[PDB]
Amino acid sequence: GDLVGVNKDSYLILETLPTEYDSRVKAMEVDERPTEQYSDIGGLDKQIQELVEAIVLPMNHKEKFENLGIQPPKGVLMYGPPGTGKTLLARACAAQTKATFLKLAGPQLVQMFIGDGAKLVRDAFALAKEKAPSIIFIDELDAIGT
Amino acid sequence: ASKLPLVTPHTQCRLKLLKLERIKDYLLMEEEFIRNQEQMKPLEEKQEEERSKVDDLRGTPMSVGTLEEIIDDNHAIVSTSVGSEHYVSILSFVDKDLLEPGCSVLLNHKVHAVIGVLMDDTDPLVTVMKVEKAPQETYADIGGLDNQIQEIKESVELPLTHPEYYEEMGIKPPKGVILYGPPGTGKTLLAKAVANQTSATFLRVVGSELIQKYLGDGPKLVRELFRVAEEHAPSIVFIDEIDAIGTKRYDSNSGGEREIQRTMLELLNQLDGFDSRGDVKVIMATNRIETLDPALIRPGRIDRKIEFPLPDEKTKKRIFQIHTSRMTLADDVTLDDLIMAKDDLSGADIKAICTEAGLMALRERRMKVTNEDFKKSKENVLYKKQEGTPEGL
Amino acid sequence: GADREVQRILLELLNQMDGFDQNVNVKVIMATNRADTLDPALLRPGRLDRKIEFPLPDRRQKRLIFSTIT
Amino acid sequence: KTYGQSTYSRQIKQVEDDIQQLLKKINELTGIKESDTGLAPPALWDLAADKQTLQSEQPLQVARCTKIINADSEDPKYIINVKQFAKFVVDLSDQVAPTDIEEGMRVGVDRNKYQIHIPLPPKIDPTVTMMQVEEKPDVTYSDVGGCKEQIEKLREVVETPLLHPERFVNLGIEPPKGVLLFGPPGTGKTLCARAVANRTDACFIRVIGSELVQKYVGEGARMVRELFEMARTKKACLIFFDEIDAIGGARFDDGAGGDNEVQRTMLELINQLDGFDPRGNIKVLMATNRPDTLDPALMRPGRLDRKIEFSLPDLEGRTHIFKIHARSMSVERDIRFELLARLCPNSTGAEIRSVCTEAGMFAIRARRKIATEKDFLEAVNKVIKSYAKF
Amino acid sequence: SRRYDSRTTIFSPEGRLYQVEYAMEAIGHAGTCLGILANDGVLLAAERRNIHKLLDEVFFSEKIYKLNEDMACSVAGITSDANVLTNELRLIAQRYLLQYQEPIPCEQLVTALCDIKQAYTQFGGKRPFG
Amino acid sequence: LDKQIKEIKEVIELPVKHPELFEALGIAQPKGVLLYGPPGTGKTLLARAVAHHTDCTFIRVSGSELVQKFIGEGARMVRELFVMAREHAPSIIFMDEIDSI
Ligand SMILES: Nc1ncnc2c1ncn2[C@@H]1O[C@H](COP(=O)(O)OP(=O)(O)OP(=O)(O)O)[C@@H](O)[C@H]1O
Ligand SMILES: Nc1ncnc2c1ncn2[C@@H]1O[C@H](COP(=O)(O)OP(=O)(O)OP(=O)(O)O)[C@@H](O)[C@H]1O
Ligand SMILES: Nc1ncnc2c1ncn2[C@@H]1O[C@H](COP(=O)(O)OP(=O)(O)OP(=O)(O)O)[C@@H](O)[C@H]1O
Ligand SMILES: [Mg+2]
Ligand SMILES: [Mg+2]
Ligand SMILES: [Mg+2]
Repeated sequence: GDLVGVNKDSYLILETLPTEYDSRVKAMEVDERPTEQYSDIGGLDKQIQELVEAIVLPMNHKEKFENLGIQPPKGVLMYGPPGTGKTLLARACAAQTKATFLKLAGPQLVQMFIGDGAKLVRDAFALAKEKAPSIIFIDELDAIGT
Repeated sequence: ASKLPLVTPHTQCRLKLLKLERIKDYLLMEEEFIRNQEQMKPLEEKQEEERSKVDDLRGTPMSVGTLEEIIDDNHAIVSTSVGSEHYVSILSFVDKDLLEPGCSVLLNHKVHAVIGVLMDDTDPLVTVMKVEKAPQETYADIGGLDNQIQEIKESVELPLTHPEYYEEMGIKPPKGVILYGPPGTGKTLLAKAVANQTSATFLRVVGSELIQKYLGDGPKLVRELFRVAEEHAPSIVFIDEIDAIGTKRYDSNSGGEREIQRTMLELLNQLDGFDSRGDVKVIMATNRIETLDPALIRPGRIDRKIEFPLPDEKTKKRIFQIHTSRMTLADDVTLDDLIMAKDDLSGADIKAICTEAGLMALRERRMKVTNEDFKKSKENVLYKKQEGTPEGL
Repeated sequence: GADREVQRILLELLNQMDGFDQNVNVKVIMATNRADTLDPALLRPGRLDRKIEFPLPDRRQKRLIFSTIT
Repeated sequence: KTYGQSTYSRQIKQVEDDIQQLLKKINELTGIKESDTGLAPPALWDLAADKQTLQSEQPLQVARCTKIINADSEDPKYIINVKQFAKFVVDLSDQVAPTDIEEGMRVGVDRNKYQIHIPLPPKIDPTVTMMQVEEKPDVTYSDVGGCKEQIEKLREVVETPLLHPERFVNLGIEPPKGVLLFGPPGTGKTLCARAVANRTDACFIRVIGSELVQKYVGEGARMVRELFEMARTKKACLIFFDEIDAIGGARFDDGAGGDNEVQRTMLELINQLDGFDPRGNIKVLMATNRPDTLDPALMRPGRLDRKIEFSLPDLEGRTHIFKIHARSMSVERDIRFELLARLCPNSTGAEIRSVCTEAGMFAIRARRKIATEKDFLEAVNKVIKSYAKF
Repeated sequence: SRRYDSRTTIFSPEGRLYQVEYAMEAIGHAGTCLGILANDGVLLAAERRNIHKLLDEVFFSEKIYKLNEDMACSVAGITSDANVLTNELRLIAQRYLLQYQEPIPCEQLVTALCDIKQAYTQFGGKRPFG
Repeated sequence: LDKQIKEIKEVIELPVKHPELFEALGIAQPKGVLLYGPPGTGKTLLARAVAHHTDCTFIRVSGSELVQKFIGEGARMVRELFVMAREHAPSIIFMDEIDSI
């Protein structure tokens, strides 16, 4: 399954190439690194504590979890009436963490052809795995999670 | 032929005579010059061999591609049959007024430069929708409408026939007309008559044909119906039986009601929206106008609203004569006796009466229709009433 | 386009099955759990003509199946 | 003959006929026969017979469209995907600088060594590229009568922040980026939209809600994404969603799936308007008749910050509308437009325009060339009263 | 509860009582009943809709009911509803006889029953007698 | 099938056997008829009987057959059907399963 450049006529392998990901999956990555401090979110202290302690803390202080012998939480879902500060907290987490961030949207994964959506999902997770510790944010989850 | 735009008063005037006399003088000069120069030297050989150079430039095996995008600098992206796309040069002998995305271009075999464009089929939906000359008949058959005929003419015919009247006052013609009346009064008949008597591409669509089974196809059908109505110069789009697609638009509904509402919204936008509608006239007919959408029949959308009443006393005689014209009758027919009853009879009912009378005469083998035959046919036709007697009265 | 190609396959199958001279011992057997969904062209005579049903065993068939399996 | 249209009518007709005949004679003498191969006129087989087609086929080679996928190392090494042909690892040409080529853009490549020669514009759906306005309407704010506060709010949402940006940065204000227009039919929502399109010195993209509804799953969302990417390409660009209620219906998923695809299109629109990524310099209008059916997420501030209400005009606004619509008409010197505005009870600008047109047509019917106050009164009686049931 | 109410006694947009219209359409299918008035008598002829080899013959008739010493009636529609109305007819006729000691005139008996039916179509929220 | 026989007589046989009553009444002759009912109820038999009794060719076609593979095969078949029916002066076309098309 690797990707290799070969001679046009001799068909001899000459160079091993970087993996290939869909253009959409590549666009899913964050390069501008938003700038929103936790202080810019008011009214949410328990929720911010939960999100940071579930996402950021395992990446930095993995020693605490390894010593206590407990696996870190797997996944955080944010729900509430519109305008309650969910995408804002996601942006704040992306700004404050320096690990790879993969922004994603629910409707972004629904595709015309059959199998393309699953292909996109698995490619996105593959890219996240390749690029060190990473965070995947799936906004508008209700588009596909019905 | 790309002649000067007079744009003088545009009404018969001395300034418009002078600008027009000048054009004629210049054209006379050009004609005399070309004639004399042709006599002096034919120049036919010079005109030829330029075509030979062109044919040399465009090789023998010209390939048919599909233009995808014009970079607007005599360059283009053209897709070959296999599916590949090339960035080529639009040569100077190709009529660029024909180039548009999706056109069938002729490509050079080796260099793939655009060297021509091919004509394309003429049936997006035109053959399916256009009615040609209405088979029914001309204005002669319609009897007893008169004022409605005049209103329809003032709406659709007069703007194309005498536009100076409108241009003088500066008013644009009324936008559209909606024909409403009880079932069987002549809405479709008048529409067909104007279609056959007019000089513009006439398109007919029944509202039930806009209820498609796949999401978005109703909106796409209306969009394309109005798309091939500006492509065909003056046109008249007659959406018969609008009541199927247009309705009070109650939000609390589920199923295909939402899709019908979306189709209606697209039709609304086409009738009056951000873009100018060009030169297209809309006619609509509906047995049931009270259930339509105020947004659908608001003034700016539909200006004129024509009422079609049931024939009363003499229109009935006229329809009877018209439908019995090509039918031999015995000299005992009391057509007045037939019509005298106040039976709310409709023109369609009269036509059915005549046809059934003829049919039963044929069944009995007779050579002429009789008054008793007409009476029995009328009784049979009026047998289709139903409903409850005491209820409602 | 996908459905069009599938319909092309079906039409070619029908054409081939009708293109028999009744002098070649080439027989076609076809098993389908959903015989209602089939296009009637297949059941048209000259094409598939023998419809054999394989119903759930009754008492006697159940007895015979039990005996032959045990 | 006719009743007499003008003393010069016969002369005009004769001169027009002579012009047509002379044009026919010139065409016949010069040839210019139609060609089925799409050849321009011989007078415009110009540089095409030779002298630029030759010098365009000789030096100008043929490049092939490809899409860059990856750039390897600092040293230029590009992976490209020639459509339906192959994929290569290719180098640049001496003419194109490395900064010009980025990941994901379309590049033309020569047929021999497959090296990049020219970047190309991004591929865009025809159905989304045709939404751009190109040619703007001729309407102006002066043609909208009876709406002063509404137009002021609409301007300060869509016009002033673009025209005088420093005025808001100086005071540290982030002006609203979206507005919703709602009211009874015929009040002037699309008219104000046309005025905004005309006045704006920026991209204006017109989107009709029914267009986003598509047969195949995941198509409205793709169109919305492409539209917003095209908008971001521009320095500042206005998007106008007319009849947004077509796809903005409230989320009501329950039991059997209902309008799930349209809801997904709506969700993508919401995400683009406000989401993780920062929306560009994109100001958004929306006009609708039933604001109730819109979803809370779409009607939330940050997506539709301002909600302008359009209502039937007052007596003064009706007078102004009457004047506006009678401006380009052949009318008498003194017509009491105030009297007409009073005589028409609560009614819309569409009704007033219909009244003006019907007065003109009553004149044309009576074979007059000047609409009279009596004609206007008859038009009012016909439109406002007789059609009062509609 | 408003949600489950059928609203059986309201007017339609075109001023029609749909429940009465449907009920009449129900009678349109029942067995045929025929009545002829002669100079020296009256008669009723009814299609005996029930016909089966196993049905027994009980009572003096299946659709012809005696209301008085000088009256009778036939019914077409819901059989159970007919039994309710025939009983009411017998009660009305005997109440008149008790009051006046004279048999009820036929027109008055019909009016009394029709008054009961009219009330059902106006108020009560109940279905009409089909 | 006697009722249908009488009806089809009046409908089809009259125009062909006696094409003068229609001319002298002015009522145009029917261009054809439609038959419908449950599957296998005598439609094709009745069509054959009418064709035999009016002494005309009995060209037959089916909608399923008209639904063919080659692009334009159906149009070509219809055109050939009508041209050959015209060639055979007295003719009766019996498109069988027209519902499909
Ligand atoms: N608790 C909060 N403190 C500060 N700002 C807030 C808060 N909640 C919302 N906001 C403001 O809301 C605006 C938009 O909110 P955002 O879109 O992030 O919310 P959301 O909960 O993700 O929305 P939705 O449910 O509509 O997707 C941001 O400008 C943010 O400033
Ligand atoms: N005034 C009339 N003169 C002549 N024929 C008439 C007249 N009114 C009705 N008809 C006959 O009625 C027949 C039915 O078609 P018509 O156009 O009249 O229907 P319509 O009024 O549009 O009805 P619907 O509302 O059901 O569409 C026509 O063939 C025409 O022959
Ligand atoms: N205030 C106004 N001044 C001038 N003309 C007006 C005014 N309001 C409406 N009109 C007229 O109404 C016509 C109808 O377009 P308008 O923009 O009013 O529709 P709308 O309110 O958007 O309708 P819809 O509810 O059907 O989408 C416009 O062409 C304009 O001529
Ligand atoms: Mg959010
Ligand atoms: Mg009609
Ligand atoms: Mg509008």
